[PDB]
Amino acid sequence: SVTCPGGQSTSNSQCCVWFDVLDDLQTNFYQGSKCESPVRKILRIVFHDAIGFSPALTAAGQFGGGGADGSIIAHSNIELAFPANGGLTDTIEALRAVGINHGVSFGDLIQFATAVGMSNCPGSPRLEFLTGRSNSSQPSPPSLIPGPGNTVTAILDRMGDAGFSPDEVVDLLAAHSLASQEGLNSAIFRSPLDSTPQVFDTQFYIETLLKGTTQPGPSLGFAEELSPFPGEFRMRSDALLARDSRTACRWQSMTSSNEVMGQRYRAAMAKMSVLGFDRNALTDCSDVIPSAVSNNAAPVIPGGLTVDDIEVSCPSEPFPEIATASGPLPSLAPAP
Ligand code: HEM
Ligand SMILES: *[C@@H]1O[C@H](CO)[C@@H](O[C@@H]2O[C@H](CO)[C@@H](O)[C@H](O)[C@H]2NC(C)=O)[C@H](O)[C@H]1NC(C)=O
Ligand SMILES: *[C@H]1O[C@H](CO)[C@@H](O)[C@H](O)[C@@H]1O
Ligand SMILES: [Ca+2]
Ligand SMILES: [Ca+2]
Repeated sequence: SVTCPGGQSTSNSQCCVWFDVLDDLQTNFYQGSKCESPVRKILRIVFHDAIGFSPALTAAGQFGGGGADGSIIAHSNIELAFPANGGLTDTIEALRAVGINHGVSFGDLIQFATAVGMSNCPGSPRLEFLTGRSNSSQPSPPSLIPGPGNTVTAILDRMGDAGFSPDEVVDLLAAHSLASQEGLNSAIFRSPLDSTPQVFDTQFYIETLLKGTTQPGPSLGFAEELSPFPGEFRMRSDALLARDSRTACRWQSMTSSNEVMGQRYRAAMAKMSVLGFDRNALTDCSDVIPSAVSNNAAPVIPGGLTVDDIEVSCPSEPFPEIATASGPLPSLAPAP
């Protein structure tokens, strides 16, 4: 409809500024449209920006947080002191500069960079992108980000307050398909959470269900559990959620279909993206977000393990027929 200066066809002139933000992020922040540490850090940031939203605090006479409001950037001095916000300041500063240079709100930028980053990762769905969130924010209250040592009850209660059902918690955790740790165990920096940290696929759900046999580092870090093979890190929250009766059937249903996983994640991310906002007051610029390269690989149980190594935790559904591989066990390289 609208033609931006660049030749760029879009739905609304409010989308035109985002083509320049796209180019900048793809060249610079993403270092040539790659799916590496910048994407992974941005996914932590989108979650930790949005989840600072608590109707229970509002109901108890207190500021509950503004949700997807960019507060993690605007008020980084306060929020990057939270336990869950370590290892993010360098990324936050990069985003701060992009936001100021292009004159876009910090809340919108985080959501945009999320959709753009996802688009660089094979197999990703096309995330929605809406523009118009006010740049104004107050600091998030403390203690709103679920931690990897939290019980399943605590995680579901916190996520629940923010607005997510147990299914949607599982759906949002598909981001751990593009993931490593740096801050839990300093001896195995960027140890992946799944065997394909640069492919948005079901491997995370499969591999967290394997029997824990392996200590990847010389000692355990915070909230670390045994993993199924060298190089892979397993955090306690993921281990527990995979196995808990409240989340295990959804977890298991993610294992065989990249396509259903992507749909569910897209829907949950759309919901998360507007905590603290009315989506109907925003402008849809989803057309700025390109599709990702498709992922042609099939789900697999790695390394000669079989379904007998899966701790099947959904008591009503058989484990899906998933291909196995040759041994021996893999050793995961650090995520790039
Ligand atoms: C039950 C809730 C969740 C908990 C307890 C949790 C916990 C963690 C922790 C402890 C790390 C490791 C950070 C480090 O040491 O470097 C991690 C990494 C990561 N998380 Fe989560 N997370 C959760 C949900 C999510 C959600 C909803 C998203 C985003 C949609 C997300 C995206 C990621 C990504 C992409 C990484 C990898 C970062 C990297 O490779 O640098 N997480 N998460
Ligand atoms: C969004 O609000 C933040 C906070 O007021 C603004 O960030 C400041 O921007 C000025 C001017 O560019 C910089 O000198 C400060 O370093 C920034 N402070 C912080 C904490 O980042 C930002 O400019 C506002 N963005 C828009 C589009 O208005
Ligand atoms: C096996 O090999 C990988 C590197 O190829 C390591 O990342 C892992 O910790 C294990 O030594
Ligand atoms: Ca926030
Ligand atoms: Ca993966």
